[PDB]
Amino acid sequence: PKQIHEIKDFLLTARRKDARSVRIKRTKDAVKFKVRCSRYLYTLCVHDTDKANKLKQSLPPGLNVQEV
Amino acid sequence: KRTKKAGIVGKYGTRYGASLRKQIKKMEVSQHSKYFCEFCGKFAVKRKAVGIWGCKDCGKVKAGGAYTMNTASAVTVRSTIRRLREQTE
Amino acid sequence: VQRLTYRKRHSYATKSNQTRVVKTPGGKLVYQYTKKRASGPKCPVTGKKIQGIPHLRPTEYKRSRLSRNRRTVNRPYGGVLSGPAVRERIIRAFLVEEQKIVKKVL
Amino acid sequence: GRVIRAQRKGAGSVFKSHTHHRKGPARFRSLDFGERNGYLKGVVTDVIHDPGRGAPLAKVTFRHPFRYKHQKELFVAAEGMYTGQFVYCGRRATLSVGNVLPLRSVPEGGVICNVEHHVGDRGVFARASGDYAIVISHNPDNGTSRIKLPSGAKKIVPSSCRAMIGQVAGGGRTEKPMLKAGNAYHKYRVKRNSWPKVRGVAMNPVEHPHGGGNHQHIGHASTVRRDAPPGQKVGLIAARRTGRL
Amino acid sequence: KFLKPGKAVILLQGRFAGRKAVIVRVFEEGTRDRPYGHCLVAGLAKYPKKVIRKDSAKKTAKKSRVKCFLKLVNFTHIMPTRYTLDVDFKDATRDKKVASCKAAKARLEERFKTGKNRWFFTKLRF
RNA sequence: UCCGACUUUGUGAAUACUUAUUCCGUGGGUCGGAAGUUUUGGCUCCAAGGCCGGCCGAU
RNA sequence: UGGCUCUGAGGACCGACUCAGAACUGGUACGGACAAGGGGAAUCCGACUGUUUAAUUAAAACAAAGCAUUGCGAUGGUCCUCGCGGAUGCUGACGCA
RNA sequence: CUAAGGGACGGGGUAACCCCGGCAGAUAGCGCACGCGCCCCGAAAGGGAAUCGGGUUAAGAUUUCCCGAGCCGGGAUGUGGCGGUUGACGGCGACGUUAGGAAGUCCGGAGACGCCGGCGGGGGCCUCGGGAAGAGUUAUCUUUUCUGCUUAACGGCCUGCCAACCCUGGAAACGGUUCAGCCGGAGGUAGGGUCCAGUGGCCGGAAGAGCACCGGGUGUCCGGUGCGCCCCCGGCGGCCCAUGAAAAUCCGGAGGACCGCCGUUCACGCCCGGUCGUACUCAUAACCGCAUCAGGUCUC
Ligand SMILES: [K+]
Ligand SMILES: [K+]
Ligand SMILES: [K+]
Ligand SMILES: [K+]
Ligand SMILES: [K+]
Ligand SMILES: [K+]
Ligand SMILES: [K+]
Ligand SMILES: [K+]
Ligand SMILES: [K+]
Ligand SMILES: [K+]
Ligand SMILES: [K+]
Ligand SMILES: [Mg+2]
Ligand SMILES: [Mg+2]
Ligand SMILES: [Mg+2]
Ligand SMILES: [Mg+2]
Ligand SMILES: [Mg+2]
Ligand SMILES: [Mg+2]
Ligand SMILES: [Mg+2]
Ligand SMILES: [Mg+2]
Ligand SMILES: [Mg+2]
Ligand SMILES: [Mg+2]
Ligand SMILES: [Mg+2]
Ligand SMILES: [Mg+2]
Ligand SMILES: [Mg+2]
Ligand SMILES: [Mg+2]
Ligand SMILES: [Mg+2]
Ligand SMILES: [Mg+2]
Ligand SMILES: [Mg+2]
Ligand SMILES: [Mg+2]
Ligand SMILES: [Mg+2]
Ligand SMILES: [Mg+2]
Ligand SMILES: [Mg+2]
Repeated sequence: PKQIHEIKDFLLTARRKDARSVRIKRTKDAVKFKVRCSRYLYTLCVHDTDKANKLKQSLPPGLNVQEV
Repeated sequence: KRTKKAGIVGKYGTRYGASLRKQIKKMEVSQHSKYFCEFCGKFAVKRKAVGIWGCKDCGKVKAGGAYTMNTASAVTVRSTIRRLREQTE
Repeated sequence: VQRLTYRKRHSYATKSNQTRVVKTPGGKLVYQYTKKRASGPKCPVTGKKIQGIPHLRPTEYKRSRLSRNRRTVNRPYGGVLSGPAVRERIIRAFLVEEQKIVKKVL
Repeated sequence: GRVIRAQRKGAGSVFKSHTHHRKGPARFRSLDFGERNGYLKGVVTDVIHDPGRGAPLAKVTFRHPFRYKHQKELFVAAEGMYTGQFVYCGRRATLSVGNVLPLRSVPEGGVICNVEHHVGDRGVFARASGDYAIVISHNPDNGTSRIKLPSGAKKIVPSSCRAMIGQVAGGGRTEKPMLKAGNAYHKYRVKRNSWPKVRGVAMNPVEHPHGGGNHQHIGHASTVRRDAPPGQKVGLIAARRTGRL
Repeated sequence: KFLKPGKAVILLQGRFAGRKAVIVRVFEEGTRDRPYGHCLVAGLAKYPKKVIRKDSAKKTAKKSRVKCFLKLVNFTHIMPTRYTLDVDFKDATRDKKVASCKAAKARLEERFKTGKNRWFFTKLRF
């Protein structure tokens, strides 16, 4: 497993062809976005409520999205 | 202190006879002594094995006597070899 | 106090069977098998450690398993000779070569 | 009777030498053109211990005369040799301790070790620690040389035989009392299966000619013919005299 | 007094250890950034290769090429030689540095073709 | 196991020879005759060059 | 030599054990179970540590360090093998037997 | 894979069975015509490609099944990046950065090593306290007694022990320093740095798991201490007429023949992974002692 820091790098990874699904995990602190790729699971931590929503709406329409 | 005559040989206790302990004393002392290194100029040469004498700091290793760095005949042989070499010329 | 068992069929405390105790998220203690301590690269003329390279088992240095910066040092005789050894060889190579010319002239 | 212990050693079953941790044969480099006509320089890289051998060995590296290769040698170290020292082998090598020379190049009185008996033997004489041979005289007609061996015997050798200058390192080893059966046990543990010796008088007659009796006694002369069969040849063999003079 | 511009040295440490270089400027006392004495040198990162008659014309043009590096070196990391190479160099950014390297490459390639300074272009063997 | 005879066992001078036989060494790497590298614990190979694939360099 | 109530000393950037001292007190009991040398004066033998007759002998027997003697310079000594060959020997008298 | 060792082609011996492996015999082949050229077997305790946590059965899995998360080896193939001063930059330097030519030939290291004694470090365990959850005792006392309060391989960043190394500088009125040592003009003390290892810290994995409670919900927290015990590591000292394996395998280096739209040990991406063992006992009843035998039988 690997962590992603900036939002844009998560955007390109979720747009990868080998990306299969995105899991959204809600914690009491932040919101974790996990995209399952071929070799690694990439996790990005969003500490902002609206940035989580903007990320949710701006995801690629072709990728599956799951709520955890 | 701690002993009047035994010295290093007191590790053997009362065993083996007084004459044998006195015999081994000189070689026990000499083989555990620190010798002068002609290459670097320090008293850092220690016996690594019988005949092998290595300096701690400069790292030179030298073939010498069994229980002393230079045997008496080694000095005599070197002088004979040196005199033969010069007189050969 | 949660005594432990070996996890494979090796029953003898050999150097290749060394274990460590770890706590799992299951709240218990299990054995994990470790790797034997390995020397790193060594210098042949000084005997000292070669700086800049990790101490691994020989097959952990394999190219597919280790990055190139970790494997090498950027200097002639990089992972083979230390810096002091390389300096001495350069100076010896040049100074003896000058003596060869002086022998030729004289 | 049964086969005596002296006979059983020739089968070499449990009496073979212990050589598992030995560093290799110690001997000169094979005689070649460069040594026969000039000199060749090698450098001493290590002075090491050989199990079962009192004398230290010297690791020496040469450059191969015609191949692009290193040539690593290992012979008995003369006293005074050291790591990083240049040694020279051959007809034109200087008379210095640690150098290997033909006997023709060593004047009368020189101290030598690892002396060849045949030209190209790589060293046969005076190899144990602290031992050496002395050059006595030279014969230019026959091309032979006279040397004195450590046992005192004179020997005639070809003048082309090679020897190292100096005496063998590690001398004085046997002046130290062993003091313990255990020290003797460790000495012979790396040599052979020979150390704890049982006296023949302490045996039964089936096992030894000295065995038996209601007292421990040989019962016949311990001096024995040179031509006695094995099993019979025990005690003092072909002795010209006995006792302490 | 033998560490002057135009004098040839040998680098003893670093990435360019064992390479031959020429001094360009000497800061004998040292700057404020570098208290120790040091000099700017121009050295050979890649020596011109062995050029022989049997070779074809295109190939010998490729073997005559050199690469040059610029480096500030402590005096203690330099082996000063007795040789001298003068090519009138008289010398910050990653673009100014590489451009200045290319100028010295042209001058040093031209000196090598002249046939002089055979020691300077013939590597060291250790 | 020592010792003698025969066999292996030949050749030529008034004891010599060498090819049988025997032993030793080498990755069978400079043998016979003639002609004309001591340096400091560094590197050293697959020829530069010259002259007509060829010769010298490397008798 | 117990119990109890204290006292002093020894530190780090609030702490841990140890060691000394005192008073009081019990049917003189206190290393309260457990755990845990009997000592001395001599004679014989073997120096000592080690070893041994598995299943009647552990010893004064064997070994041992030390001392001494013998053979042997490799075309050798000692020994094995029907034979060819082999052990010592990756050895060379400060060595092997 | 090799160890002690065993077998064995040719050759030698032998009536044959069979006994001999260094006695050297055109050695039976390897790279790119050209070049080079000094058999096998033998260890489920030696060496060694790569896995973790949680769950699951009447019986398995102390790593094989399920869930999730990785890794190794091999093979094809792109997309992006990287280099052309043809074969990258930075640093005085130790050295750093995911990339960043190359053939025959040659060189080094790791693998890779004894016993004993202190000292230091890390992990686990034990132990003292605080908080919260539940349980025990409760004539009296007891802010009390008990239980639990967890965090894997793998990846990134930080840290950086004890040694080792680098730069400046130049020491007697000698200093630095360990439990012990010991160290210094062959450059100390000091100042500033590089590297090394970790079973160290934080984040990802990962709370969604597991556990404990209450009926879906709550919680899974904060400290202290040590000649403590077990394992591992580090670094010194001692000892030897004792000096305490080898090979497979892997990495690095010297050289630079040869070569340009071709190179690329980089990232991401695609495919594949054979055979045999695996239950159970391991002992006062699963083994041997004629037995369900007070014996014997190697370990954590
Ligand atoms: K590195
Ligand atoms: K018999
Ligand atoms: K024995
Ligand atoms: K005896
Ligand atoms: K008798
Ligand atoms: K023999
Ligand atoms: K195995
Ligand atoms: K081992
Ligand atoms: K692992
Ligand atoms: K199983
Ligand atoms: K039983
Ligand atoms: Mg008897
Ligand atoms: Mg008899
Ligand atoms: Mg009496
Ligand atoms: Mg006794
Ligand atoms: Mg006893
Ligand atoms: Mg017994
Ligand atoms: Mg009995
Ligand atoms: Mg009895
Ligand atoms: Mg006596
Ligand atoms: Mg094999
Ligand atoms: Mg073998
Ligand atoms: Mg046969
Ligand atoms: Mg096998
Ligand atoms: Mg194993
Ligand atoms: Mg089971
Ligand atoms: Mg001790
Ligand atoms: Mg400092
Ligand atoms: Mg986490
Ligand atoms: Mg939960
Ligand atoms: Mg234990
Ligand atoms: Mg290179």
